[PDB]
Amino acid sequence: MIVPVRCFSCGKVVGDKWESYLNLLQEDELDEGTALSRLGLKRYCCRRMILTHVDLIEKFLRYN
Amino acid sequence: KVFIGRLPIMLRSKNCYLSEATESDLYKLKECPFDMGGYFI
Amino acid sequence: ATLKYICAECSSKLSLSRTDAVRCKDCGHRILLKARTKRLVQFEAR
Amino acid sequence: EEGPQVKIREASKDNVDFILSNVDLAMANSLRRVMIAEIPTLAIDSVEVETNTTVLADEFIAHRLGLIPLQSMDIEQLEYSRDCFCEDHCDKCSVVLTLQAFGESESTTNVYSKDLVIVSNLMGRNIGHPIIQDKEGNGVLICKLRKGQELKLTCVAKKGIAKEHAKWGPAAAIEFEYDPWNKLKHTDYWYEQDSAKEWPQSKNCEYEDPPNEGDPFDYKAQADTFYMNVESVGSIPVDQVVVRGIDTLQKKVASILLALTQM
Ligand SMILES: [Zn+2]
Ligand SMILES: [Zn+2]
Ligand SMILES: [Zn+2]
Repeated sequence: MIVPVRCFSCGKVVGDKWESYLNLLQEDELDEGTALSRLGLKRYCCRRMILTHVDLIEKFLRYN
Repeated sequence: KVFIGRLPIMLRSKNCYLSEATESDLYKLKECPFDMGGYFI
Repeated sequence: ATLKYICAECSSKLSLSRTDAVRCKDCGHRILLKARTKRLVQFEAR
Repeated sequence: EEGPQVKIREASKDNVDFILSNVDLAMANSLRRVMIAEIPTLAIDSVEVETNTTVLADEFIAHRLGLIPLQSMDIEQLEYSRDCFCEDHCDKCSVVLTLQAFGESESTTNVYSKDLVIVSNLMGRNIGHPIIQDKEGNGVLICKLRKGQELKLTCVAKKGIAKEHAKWGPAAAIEFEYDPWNKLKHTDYWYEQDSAKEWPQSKNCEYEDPPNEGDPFDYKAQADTFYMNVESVGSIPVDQVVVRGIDTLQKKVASILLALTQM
């Protein structure tokens, strides 16, 4: 619904990386993988975390 | 004029409110913008 | 000073019951929401 | 200083790569397991929700709170709540944190873990503080509000071990390898045409002499050297994942001597 706080598998915090990831795509124009590696998410477990999140709360917030 | 009845109306048919609505309008109305219609209540 | 009910639609603490109707005060909408206890609810964060 | 030898190769606030040298596999794996499972640490473990008009549910939120890593350098000087003589919690067994948020702006208001206020007396033990590692110092995103929406909570943190729930774990991944060339034949390599063409060389091979094709297998060799790399989430600095790791084992073993004595 939100970025999960950690990688389910290794525990690395990853919930402090969502705004940055999305800034790193739209503002500085990197491809999704270069971006993830810049935030230091280098095992495929953590990468899967950000790369496959879906921010559904951004839809939930349109209701009144 | 002269009433003869009640017709259950299919969601997102031309007759139902949702078919003209925009995305904002669907959120104000509490209807998920991904619902697709085609059934009755 | 209190809560009891809420208006599903026009968002506004109603508070009423029996011989009272089941509608509203400043939208006329027939749908009401019960409103959260004050008894405090605790979660284990697990 | 004879015994198990150390050899750091990299270090960073966040990781420490090293080589243990002159130990058994068992002790090396055991210290791995301890670092993962049994170093004490501090974590939200009770949450009371005064208000939440948020688009998330409470336990969804609560769960997320227990996962925000919270400073834990002084955690020997917090007693386990179950060991303390208080009724429930207090300042000897608990930090209490607060969270209030209201979507004041038109645009969407985020709630981060810096918005966490400690409300209890620390006795100047460095514990409790939300850890923050991003450039903007926001730490973790907990929630999001819309204009009109509110969230008010209290939390109690408590000392805990990842055995009990992983939120209390200080370590993240722990790299761990040995015998990069395969000289010990502890593993037997699957392949289609050639085992060496088809498997990638570990980084740890440079460090260690390739074997020579003649060399008839060495039956006597043992696994004596281990390429580790511990990574910390931040509630405890790193070097300290290791040292309190070594220290936690050493105490487990001693509780065994202590309990022979009591027989
Ligand atoms: Zn991971
Ligand atoms: Zn109303
Ligand atoms: Zn206490």
